[PDB]
Amino acid sequence: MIVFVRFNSSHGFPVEVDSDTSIFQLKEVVAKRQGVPADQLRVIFAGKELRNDWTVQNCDLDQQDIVHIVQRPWEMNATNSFYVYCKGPCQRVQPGKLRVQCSTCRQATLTLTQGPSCWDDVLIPNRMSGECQSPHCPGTSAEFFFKCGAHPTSDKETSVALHLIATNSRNITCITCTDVRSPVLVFQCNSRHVICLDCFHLYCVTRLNDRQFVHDPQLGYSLPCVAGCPNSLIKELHHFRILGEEQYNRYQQYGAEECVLQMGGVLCPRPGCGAGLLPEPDCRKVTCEGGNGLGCGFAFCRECKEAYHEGECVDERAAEQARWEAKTTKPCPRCHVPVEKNGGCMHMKCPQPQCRLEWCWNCGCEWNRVCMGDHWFDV
Amino acid sequence: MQIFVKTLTGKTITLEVEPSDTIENVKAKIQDKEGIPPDQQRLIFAGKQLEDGRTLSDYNIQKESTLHLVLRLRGX
Ligand SMILES: [Cl-]
Ligand SMILES: [Zn+2]
Ligand SMILES: [Zn+2]
Ligand SMILES: [Zn+2]
Ligand SMILES: [Zn+2]
Ligand SMILES: [Zn+2]
Ligand SMILES: [Zn+2]
Ligand SMILES: [Zn+2]
Ligand SMILES: [Zn+2]
Repeated sequence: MIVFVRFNSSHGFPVEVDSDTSIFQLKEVVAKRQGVPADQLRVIFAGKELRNDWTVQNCDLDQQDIVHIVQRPWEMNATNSFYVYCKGPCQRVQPGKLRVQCSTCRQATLTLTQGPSCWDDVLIPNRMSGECQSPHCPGTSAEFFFKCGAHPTSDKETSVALHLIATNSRNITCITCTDVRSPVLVFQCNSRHVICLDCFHLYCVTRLNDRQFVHDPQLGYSLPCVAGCPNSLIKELHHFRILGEEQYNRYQQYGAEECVLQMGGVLCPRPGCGAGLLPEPDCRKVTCEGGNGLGCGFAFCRECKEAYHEGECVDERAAEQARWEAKTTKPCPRCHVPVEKNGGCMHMKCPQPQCRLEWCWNCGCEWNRVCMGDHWFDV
Repeated sequence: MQIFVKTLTGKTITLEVEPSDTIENVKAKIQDKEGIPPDQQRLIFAGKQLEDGRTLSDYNIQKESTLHLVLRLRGX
């Protein structure tokens, strides 16, 4: 029996197995074909991970079916609202530090009118107002940037905030594996479905091999919620850097390829070329002209893609559990008078005239640069 | 900062750039290296066509990130 395997490619290759071949044995076949260790392989068939004790027949794997193989090796402490993608030395998703500077002088002199209460305040530029404490500077707006907090960082050594990743504080089970892991990726679907980073890798890699990522011209190439929820495409596309450099570059390559096509061009059909060509609205002749790159330099029919001629050619239950949201007061740390918290900003100001303590809602300490940096606002 | 520009052909162009540099400036920096007029050039980042008036910060393109180069051909 021939089953088709996709292993980091949309190009499936055939594999010979029998009805009684176990998934442990299927993994051994693929391991031998790619020169890879079998223990590091995960078998994904139509969304579900196939376990080692099941046989080909049990998994309803008929003649000429597509399986995926994804290689995967098996007050006191800080609270982190922000996660970043550190490109080095970390080369991974790490908790980060939120920072401010003036839009004008680009210095840490801009004192805010009020603090951020959500991601929109720190992600949309010039949404927050303040006053630059430097004398000769008419700085009215703030500029927020992020830094990896795992090591000591340089001024210009910034990192993209991965606003989806949150530390799993409420111990929410993952939509796919139903386990409690941290951090998690939280989707922007109405149910705010939560997926652990391992399941997320499996979802992206298999979807990439299937060419089942979505193209939106105003966004690019992305994926919605695992559950398929409408209006849930990942907006900040650096989230895919979680997949590691090799998968990310492949995602970027497939995305550019989908972009070309969505624009009506073509990809050069010659072996090993594939140049992104944009012929004029009314053209049947397309020339892969490069001389350097995109040098081929083939002339083909936009239709048949041969040399230019003249004539014609999820579990409902698991999803219910995996939701971000599915007691109102805290006392001031000095006067012990309870204060109701309005919005997401962590900077509390006691309204007690004898007190007026500025404190962190989260930590219950007086307001400082560490609390601003680690968690100015809650998630 | 350094950025890369890759054709789907496999050609990699090395550019020296700033996050404030527009796509128009980036297209100009490609012409200064490869002699490709910017009206022929079309840049893509993460599957999104980059517009001339926007900057590198606006698409969040980082130090050592790659853009895809695709070409409008006439005459185509
Ligand atoms: Cl669950
Ligand atoms: Zn780091
Ligand atoms: Zn200023
Ligand atoms: Zn999971
Ligand atoms: Zn969802
Ligand atoms: Zn070609
Ligand atoms: Zn034809
Ligand atoms: Zn108080
Ligand atoms: Zn705090």
